[PDB]
Amino acid sequence: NFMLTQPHSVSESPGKTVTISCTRSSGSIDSNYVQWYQQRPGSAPTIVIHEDNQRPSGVPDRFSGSIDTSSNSASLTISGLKTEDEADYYCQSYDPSNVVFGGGTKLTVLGQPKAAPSVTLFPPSSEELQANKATLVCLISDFYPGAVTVAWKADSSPVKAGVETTTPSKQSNNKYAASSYLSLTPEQWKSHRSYSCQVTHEGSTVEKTVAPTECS
Amino acid sequence: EVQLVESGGGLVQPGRSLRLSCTASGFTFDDYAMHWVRQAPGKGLEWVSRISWNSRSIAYADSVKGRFTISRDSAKNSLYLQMNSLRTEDTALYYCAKDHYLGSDSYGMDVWGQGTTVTVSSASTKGPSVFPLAPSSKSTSGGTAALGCLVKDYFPEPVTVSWNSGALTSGVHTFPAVLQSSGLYSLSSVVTVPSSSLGTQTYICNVNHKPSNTKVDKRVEPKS
Amino acid sequence: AALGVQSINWQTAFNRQAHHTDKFSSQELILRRGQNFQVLMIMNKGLGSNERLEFIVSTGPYPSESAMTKAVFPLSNGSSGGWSAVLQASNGNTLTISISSPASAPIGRYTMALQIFSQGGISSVKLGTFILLFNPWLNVDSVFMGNHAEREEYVQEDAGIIFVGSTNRIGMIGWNFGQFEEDILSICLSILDRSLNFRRDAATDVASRNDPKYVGRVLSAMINSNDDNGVLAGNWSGTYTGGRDPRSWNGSVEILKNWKKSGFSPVRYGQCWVFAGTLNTALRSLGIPSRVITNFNSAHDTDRNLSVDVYYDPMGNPLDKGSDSVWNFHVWNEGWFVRSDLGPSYGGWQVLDATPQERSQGVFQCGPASVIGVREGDVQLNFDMPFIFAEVNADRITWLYDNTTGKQWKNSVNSHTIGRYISTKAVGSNARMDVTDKYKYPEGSDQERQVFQKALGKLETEEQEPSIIGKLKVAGMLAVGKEVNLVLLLKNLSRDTKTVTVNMTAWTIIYNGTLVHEVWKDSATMSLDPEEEAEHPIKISYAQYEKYLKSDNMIRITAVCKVPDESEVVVERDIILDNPTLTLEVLNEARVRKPVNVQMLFSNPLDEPVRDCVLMVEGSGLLLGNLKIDVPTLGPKEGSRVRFDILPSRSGTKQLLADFSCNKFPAIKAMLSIDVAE
Repeated sequence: NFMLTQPHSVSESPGKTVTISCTRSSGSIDSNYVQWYQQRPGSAPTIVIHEDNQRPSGVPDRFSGSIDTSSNSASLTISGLKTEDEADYYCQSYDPSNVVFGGGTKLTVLGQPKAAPSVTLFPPSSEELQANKATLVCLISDFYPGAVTVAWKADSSPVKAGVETTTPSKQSNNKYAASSYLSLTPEQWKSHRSYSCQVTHEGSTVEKTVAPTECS
Repeated sequence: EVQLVESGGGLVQPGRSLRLSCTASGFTFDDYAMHWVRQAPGKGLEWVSRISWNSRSIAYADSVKGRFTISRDSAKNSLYLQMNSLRTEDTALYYCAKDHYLGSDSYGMDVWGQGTTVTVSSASTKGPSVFPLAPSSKSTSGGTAALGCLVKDYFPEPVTVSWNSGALTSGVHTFPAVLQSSGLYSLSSVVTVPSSSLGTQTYICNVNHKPSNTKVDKRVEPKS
Repeated sequence: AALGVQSINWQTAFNRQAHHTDKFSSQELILRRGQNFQVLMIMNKGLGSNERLEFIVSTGPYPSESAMTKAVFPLSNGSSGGWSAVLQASNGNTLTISISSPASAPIGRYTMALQIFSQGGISSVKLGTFILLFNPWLNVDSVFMGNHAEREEYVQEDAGIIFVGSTNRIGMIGWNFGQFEEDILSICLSILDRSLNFRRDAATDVASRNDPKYVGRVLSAMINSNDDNGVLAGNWSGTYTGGRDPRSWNGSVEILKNWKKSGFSPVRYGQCWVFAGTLNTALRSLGIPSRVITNFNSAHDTDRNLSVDVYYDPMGNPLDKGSDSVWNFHVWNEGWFVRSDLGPSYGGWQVLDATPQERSQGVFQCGPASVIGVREGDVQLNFDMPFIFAEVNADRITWLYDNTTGKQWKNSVNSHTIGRYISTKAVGSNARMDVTDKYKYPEGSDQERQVFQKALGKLETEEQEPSIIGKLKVAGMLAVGKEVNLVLLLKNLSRDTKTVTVNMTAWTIIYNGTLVHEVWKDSATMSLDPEEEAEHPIKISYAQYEKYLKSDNMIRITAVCKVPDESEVVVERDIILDNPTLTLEVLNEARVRKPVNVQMLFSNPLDEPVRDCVLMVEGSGLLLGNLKIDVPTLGPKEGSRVRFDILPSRSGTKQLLADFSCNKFPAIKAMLSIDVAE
């Protein structure tokens, strides 16, 4: 088996050209055909490239695909970006049994200024601890493009268990916000020195931290 | 054109069973492998299963082996997914897809159905509990402060949220919900306010959950 | 400074041009054996006088010096024997080096390294890889072909023509061999790595790739999949569920790519010309000059009878036994090499046939069979000569079999019906070159008779003059959608009036004679005076044949005729109905890297709609891969006009091939030669 790794997000301005790559973790990218899908919000995926670089009937010639054996990767390239090309894009291949999808890339067609997220990390409320629960809440707002990664850390420990994160969505001011949560027991809460929410946007990471022993 | 119409999705409790169907038209069904592919809310595409044109080669994602069974019926132009031993992480939109390839054992999905939704939860209807997200004890009195409401553990969707019975709308954002491993939903709503309003202006979120017929108000107060 | 390499310049473009491998779409170094290539190697100093350089080349997973799959060689004065490296000049730290492989080197991908002995020390570095091919430009290579124009046709041409049809109507299809297209050479090399000979004993297999007899044999075996490992799944059933109708392919490229990308899993589905076209790509790509040969009325004799049997019933049905003993056509390949195993007179063209499978006798292909040897009936010589000889020489024995009584009786023996109009594409044009005189002595010659008896050596009872003779003739136009109009002509040759009963049937068939369905039958009784000639009309409507007619467009017509107290006479003819015409037009000059608008034109001739309409187009040097264009359903008698662009990458005369398919016409072909300006 293998995995396909795509960038989390890419942006470009209208009329420009963008490329999204897809890296195969083992075996050659050229061993099996690569497809690309576009998915708009609320829609099923549609195919935009098949057999590495062939364009389905009715996909525009602005869409092309390629394979780069140097980097073991496939790429989708969209020339002449239009606002409607903004979508999630997935690559896909297979070995002789199993189908593999890449993680997906959000393509933003830039139409407002880039804007770094504001981050606030809330510790568990005393009301919730009194109910013998604890939730750390990391709220992220006023960012553009609408793509972020969120990581959690308890002291020296990266944390995924008990984590839920929302996909970014538009605020009433046309920028984006996202939320992340870490559920833990009050004992876990009280037995770490500190917890951090780390937000990465356009390659820059912000960190917010709270501690059971400190006012935040 | 090609049509794939899925059915059989719904709410089901962990441990129990569903059976999905997909009926195809507008191509020669028996020429092509067919697939189930699924997408959890806010997440990527995960392939579930493939059946070959002649039904004689089947493959399953590791995540579903032992539990799910794919089949097809030529005479009915239909594809089926028997889903046993469901777990809340099987929650997802389940797409039926037709394979692109004619006459080779390569795989790609040229046509996708709109999907049937599967939600695995043992939850009954249940009103949320609302917890304050208290604004920072550290906030520039010439800057701004975030405060909020955590709307926890409700079922089913949806919830709506207002601030100060809808008097406060500037700076408000209510997030989309997350479905927890518990099978209950949570969301938050936040408002960014003037740091100097803290401790004089009152902040109450109004949380409406029509399915439980409950409105919950939560006054959110600055901490020390 | 301990001696070491800094860079190596392979001079790829120059070497490929000298080696006649510059056309492959690839950035790799691709060489031909037995011929030198020049590299520049930059060291870190000038050469020290104590020190030593060796090159190491190897091919395959178990390389061996005694097997010629590994070689270790210093800078030297050069060599016939083996691999050699000559230092042509030193300029500072840069070495101009001429490296050569022997004419007997195994073909395939090699690695080269350099081992440096210096200061009582040894280094080693991988320098790179390259591909080594057969060398038909080199007079000491077994594949040497001396004539420039023939070498260009038989190695360097990526567009081809395969003759099809029957002895009554020879047509042709275009075939994109496409050996220079991206990844095709590498996939053809992979055929060798996917053989059972490779899985079982890779060291022997690789070492054997010095011999074009071995490579041609392994290649031919791999094309028609006899397990789950070959390139194409064969299918002569008329039913192509799960796959492509064999007639819808236009070239080897799509097939070989689909094969590779599927994990070397068989592509569905091929018949004999599909295998031959694909095998031809492989052979030309590896440097074995080769061409595609079609035989009309090709006999399938696995019994070494030099005869086949065909069965009819008294009601005029072809029976299943022997219905495919004599293919209307059968396509194979010839490759060009000497036969060290046979001797100087058996060199030149060698039959390689991917089609045959007889698992009981270990046959996964036939050949190489010296055509010279076939023609002289030297059928004891390796390989598969009795089968090949028979394909072009067998007698046809017609039997009646009566299922009610279970009686069988021999009706006629006919010589000279099999092996006709043996055809290949001309050098430099689309004309049909007849090569029957290469496989056979002239019809009813002493030589022919001597050769047949010689070959036979190495491997009631009465004779009638029947009263009635018959002949089926075509009236008017044979085309799918139009009614089929035939006449059975009978003539009485006896001294008295005779009464003849005629039972007639018409079966849709696959071109090999696989029976699909009865679509029409008739009978007639008539009296004919001496010399009287009578006509019985045969009319088969569209509605009658439409449901069972296959992409072959073929129908088998049989009339068994019987006068009291005389042996039956069997009159028969396989007819081919024309597809409706599909036309392509280039609307402006074709030029490299300039869009060229091309127009497809099609008129639906049916009084019903045609749906699921796809136009598929390809052509090496014109399009990358293939275009598939969804065409709107056409109503009855409606016309279609599809515009599309190609974008040529290479100049000269190129070949554009188009397949149009819908629910009622599985594979309508069109082709165009397009002159592409630079």
